[PDB]
Amino acid sequence: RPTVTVFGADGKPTGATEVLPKVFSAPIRPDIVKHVHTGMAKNKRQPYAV
Amino acid sequence: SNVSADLIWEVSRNYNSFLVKQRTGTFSRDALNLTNQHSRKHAGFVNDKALGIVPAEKGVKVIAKKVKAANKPASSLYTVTYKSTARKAYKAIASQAAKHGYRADLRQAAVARASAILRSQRPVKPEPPKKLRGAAARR
Amino acid sequence: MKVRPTVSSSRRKARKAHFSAPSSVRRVIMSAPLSKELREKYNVRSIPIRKGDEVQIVRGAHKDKEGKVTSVYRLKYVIHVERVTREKATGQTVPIGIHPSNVVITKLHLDKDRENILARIKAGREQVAKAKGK
Amino acid sequence: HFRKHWQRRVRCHFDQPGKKVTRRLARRAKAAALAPRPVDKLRPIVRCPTVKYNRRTRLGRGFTLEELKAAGIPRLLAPTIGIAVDHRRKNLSEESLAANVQRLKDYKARLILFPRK
Amino acid sequence: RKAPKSDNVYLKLLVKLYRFLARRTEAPFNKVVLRRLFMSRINRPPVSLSRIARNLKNGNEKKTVVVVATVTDDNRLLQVPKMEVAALRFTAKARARIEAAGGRTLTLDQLALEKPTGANTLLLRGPKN
Amino acid sequence: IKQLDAVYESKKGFFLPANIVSQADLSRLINSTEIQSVLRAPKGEARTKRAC
RNA sequence: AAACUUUCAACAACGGAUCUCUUGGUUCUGGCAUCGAUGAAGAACGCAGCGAAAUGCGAUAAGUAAUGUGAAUUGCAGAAUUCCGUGAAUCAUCGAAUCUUUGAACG
RNA sequence: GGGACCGAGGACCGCGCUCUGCAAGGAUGCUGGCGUAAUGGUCACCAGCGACCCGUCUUGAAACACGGACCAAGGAGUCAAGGUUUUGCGCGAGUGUUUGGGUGUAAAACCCGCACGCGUAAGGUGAGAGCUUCGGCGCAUCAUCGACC
RNA sequence: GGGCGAGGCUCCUUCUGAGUUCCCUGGAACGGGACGCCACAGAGGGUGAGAGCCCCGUAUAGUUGGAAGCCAAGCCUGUGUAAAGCUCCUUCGACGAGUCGAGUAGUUUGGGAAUGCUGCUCAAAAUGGGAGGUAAAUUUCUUCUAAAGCUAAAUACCGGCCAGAGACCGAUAGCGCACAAGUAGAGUGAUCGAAAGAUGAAAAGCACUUUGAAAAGAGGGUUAAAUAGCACGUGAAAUUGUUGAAAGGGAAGCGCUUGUGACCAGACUUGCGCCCGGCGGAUCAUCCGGUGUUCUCACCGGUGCACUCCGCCGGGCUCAGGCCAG
Repeated sequence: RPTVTVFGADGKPTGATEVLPKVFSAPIRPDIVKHVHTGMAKNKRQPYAV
Repeated sequence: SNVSADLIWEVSRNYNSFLVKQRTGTFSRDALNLTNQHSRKHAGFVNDKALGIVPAEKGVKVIAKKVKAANKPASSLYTVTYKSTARKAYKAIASQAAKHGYRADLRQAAVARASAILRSQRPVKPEPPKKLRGAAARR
Repeated sequence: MKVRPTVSSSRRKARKAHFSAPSSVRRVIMSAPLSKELREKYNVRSIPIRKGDEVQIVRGAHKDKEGKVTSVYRLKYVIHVERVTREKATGQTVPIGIHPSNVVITKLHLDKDRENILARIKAGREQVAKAKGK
Repeated sequence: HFRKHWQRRVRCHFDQPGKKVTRRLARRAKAAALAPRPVDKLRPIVRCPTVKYNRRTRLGRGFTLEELKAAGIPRLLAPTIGIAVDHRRKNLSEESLAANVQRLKDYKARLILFPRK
Repeated sequence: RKAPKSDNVYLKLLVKLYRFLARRTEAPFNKVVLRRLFMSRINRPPVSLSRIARNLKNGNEKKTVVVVATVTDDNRLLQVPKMEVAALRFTAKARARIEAAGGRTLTLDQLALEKPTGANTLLLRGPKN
Repeated sequence: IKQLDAVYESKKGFFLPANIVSQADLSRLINSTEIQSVLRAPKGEARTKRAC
């Protein structure tokens, strides 16, 4: 499993090392994102009517 | 894996933050783009191996991707500044692009980009005075 | 960012309240900053303008003109500094409306009420300065 | 199926999240008044009537007087210590009596009862 | 069809891979797989574990099972034999049941690497009706 | 980062999706020894000389 | 050739489109429960130094008392405020008053 | 032998011939004037030839009939519910969080305990895509003989 | 069991961060550049043009005074053979009438076992009455108690007192009404019912002179602007005046192609490369060390102090260069 380095408050590596949490290997599907994002952005709207 | 140059092109072919679209053609503002044209050949950020040339104070500044540091942006660019003669800059850039199998297709494009930057750094000739014609000349 | 539900971010309501404010509210809106010497003397940043004060204009066509306040015209959100005037066609001089935000108070008209005003602002400023300090 | 004047009787639930916040605040108000007490009342376990649902149990309205006496809880004190009482329900079987008596003894084990004054 | 109706990026890569294979090989296997990647979902019915188990009963064992569809699970099958199945998609239960038996699950791009010409392959389709 | 494994292990009725392709690098697949050994000889070039 | 008719251009007219703006509308959500014989809602007439309307008030009449703030109002004219003060203000708040003719309207 | 119109392509590759080469898979070579309104373009006009006023409606078709003084702005297949077909997406013998409850940076986003809606609880022969160790194996589907309820 | 009750919660109310630092344009910086600061506050608004730090406010914790409700640590007391919960039993145990119900008429419901209601005729019962289950052998069994009454909460809300918002409309739109709009006005009356926003940052709303009876005009002036003068931001078209050009023997307008006249956009101005000469400068080749990488390619520093390398200038030559042609 790949790993990722941890950085401190000064920007230098601290020697700590963590494992990539398995969600960054998920398929990248922009078509799913567009479909899901389109609906989720509509869920904030307020009604308008004459 | 799930991520490759082919995938990034598919995700980013139709829209990018670097994309400039007009009626006469499509350009790209990518710093690792030698011809500033939108294509898989020339999309530097898409490709694992790519080149880019930017002007310096005198000469050219060539940046190449490091394949073993794709996930470390601060240490992902191999940067060389060429401030010697133009011919020596062309020799290094072309060898940088073709002598080891690092984008030999970009050899001609890279040398041309270096030439344009060096030409653009040359002093500018003063333009000739404008000449009026016909009705404008008679008034 | 606004948090309290009683606060409103509406442009329509803010402009309505500002232009329809009563005289007492307009006095607060017509405040002016205090000079640097007065800041280190009273530990006070700003104070509502009034008639007796002496101000120095720091914004507008009147670059660095000094004078005493003559009128606080709260109906149009302007003050009248002395000798800051323009002549009409007839040659009669009329005052030029200067906004309090464009001036700085150099000398302060002092009375028991305004010493109370300055003391209350100082009390809050020193309270949080020590609260933040320790 | 719009043969009547449906347009004048159409209810839109645009206050669904607003009413939820109102309901959550009302529950918080009860906890504010009854600070250590729970905001609900203990309710018995009952069996659904129909043969379709008789294999499943749920919560009833209140405890029967017989099963309240078997637990050892007086009638007049039960509504006062947070127990619902139903004078209409009958036991009719030892199974319902035992289940709710055991429920009451479990409630008594977890109870903290303060002195009156 | 020239461009698939789907917006899946990975499906486009599969089409591009098999378009190259169909042009540069004489295997009719690659042309069938390419043409099935183009068609719609209703034209790609699911293939169940029961149906694939039937079709390798006689002598088609130790072969590669290829369906351009989704592979589903069937509760009627009690025992699942070891098999080599390559498909567009697998369900969570069907994939687990195949792996529990001892078989292996492949994608269509892995099939291209292992069997670029469809050698020793059993190609099936789901019930249209 | 540590919690990111736990949050996706707790979503009910959801597992991390399985992609329809295993390798996304087309250049590696096409230019592999397995594919190239079984290909036919090329039938032409990118640009063809026009005869007449 | 001019005049007249027509076309275009510049300038100028007629008219108020376009752009820009908005103390307005419209829709949704939240907290709360408060008209009247102790005379309501509505109608009328009066009241300002200079006011027709709108607005405010009722012969104490563009208002009185009390509380707070703290130096105005302003279109003009006239008074202020001593500012080291029960105190300006077409100020805000508001628990006390005045409150013409009618109107459920009641000699 | 005398005219006219045209010069598409852009390293090589070919067919060939009369081979130090060529008229053979598409124009080169030499020269002159000018280098600016000169070519070219836009307007207005004259000239030669050409050319019914739009729309609607009726009809096989015309014709009649109706609308048209001019300009600016506005101006007409939308929303909701219920069915249904096709495309994309998710999960798939299951699927649907959003009545409701729990968090929240508060009408968003995140999470889900119990019900509930819709659906679900094995042959012979001939063709036949595709594999083949060349002996054969045979998807889907159709035809026929079946088997079961 | 009664009476005080510190104090507390809710709501109003006082106060609480940081640039008006330098330069440029500008009538005016709130714009551009530079150098800073605050931030539990970079929501919003104003200030002469896009302001976190000029001003009001904004955020969090406090802090000043007040209002009315409710809670409440504690402190005084209590009282009368006073009230209350249960347990047991050789004693008792009252439960709603012109109301159910039957008949009939109208109406109503998905509901003639009348689904409910109402009117009329008759008019009850007490191991009673109502409803339901059931072929199960008789109408067994189940479940309630009508004709008296009270009660918060979850639910509705185009109205009342406010408050917060919007992928809404932007003055023929949005409510009829952004304005002294249910107004002006019409009708005997019930009722009907409009049009109508914008000078400028600031009136600084043109002193004064002159012509005119005056309305106004012209100078002069304010302003960044009067190409902003209250017939006031910007100011299209229809329609009209003047000036400039042109055409016109009973229509004009439209298509193709020249010509005339007026008016114009391009293109070009030279680049490249060789051979000499005058230079001005050491990023010439090589080698050494360090570093970076694509592990063999580079870059820095040194050596290389001149038939090598880089830029300029003065000549010669080649090639490529615009338009129309032979």
